[PDB]
Amino acid sequence: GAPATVTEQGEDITSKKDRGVLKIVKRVGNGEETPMIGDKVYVHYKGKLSNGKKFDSSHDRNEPFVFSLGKGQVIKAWDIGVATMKKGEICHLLCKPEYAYGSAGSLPKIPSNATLFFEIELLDFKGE
Repeated sequence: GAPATVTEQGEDITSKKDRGVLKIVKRVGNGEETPMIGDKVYVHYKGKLSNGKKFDSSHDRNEPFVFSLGKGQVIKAWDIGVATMKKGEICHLLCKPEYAYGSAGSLPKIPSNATLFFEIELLDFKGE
């Protein structure tokens, strides 16, 4: 399935090149510009655990997730991954725990030491 495919066929987008965040571009977005640090970014997403459970989805909530890029308001994999996206892009990210919730996990949804899969669509980005 898609998690296996990005595990086996994804590109390492980390600065350390430690394969902690792998990416596949599923739909090419618009132009060449990616957001900048501090931009308000709007995304749709779904997240799955490595046991197949869907732990989160903005689509199911009927509202996007909104955060300021590069500020640690989301897991490290999202700060790094969304920073690579163009407006309108859809990507898959495969995130080792060191770029996600680590040994702590995040109750009730996410166990300790969890590798996570996301599908993310960058809807918009704007400076404030």
